[PDB]
Amino acid sequence: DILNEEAKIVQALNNQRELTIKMHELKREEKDYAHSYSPLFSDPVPQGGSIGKAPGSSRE
Amino acid sequence: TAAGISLTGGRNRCFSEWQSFMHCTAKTDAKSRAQCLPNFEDYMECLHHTKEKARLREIESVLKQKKEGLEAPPVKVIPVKAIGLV
Repeated sequence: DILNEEAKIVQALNNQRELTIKMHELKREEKDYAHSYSPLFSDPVPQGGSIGKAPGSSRE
Repeated sequence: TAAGISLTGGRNRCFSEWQSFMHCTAKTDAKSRAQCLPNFEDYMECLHHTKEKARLREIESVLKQKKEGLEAPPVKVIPVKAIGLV
């Protein structure tokens, strides 16, 4: 019984170690533009001013 | 934000280079992002004309080091009063 209890405690401690390493790795994963900056207007490409819009100024 | 808006409410002088670079950054990721280096280079070139100034320095150095004549259709400077004369 002593061995079983100690092993259960050690298993919970290893679970906590695994969780800590997992959160460390996830926090360092790069996020999508919607999640990191803007979830509704999700296109990073600007349009600029609309007044004298010149045919041929748009470039992909 | 007023980014991209010119002094007259249209698109600023370097908008096209910036928009193509933004298309690049939007399609790539952090690992691939260096693939967009030329676009950004072009953007900075438009902003500051550094390579253009270097190339002009080279051409002018070779021009002032020449005594041989130049035979090509030239550039002519006129007074503002003489726009359209003759």
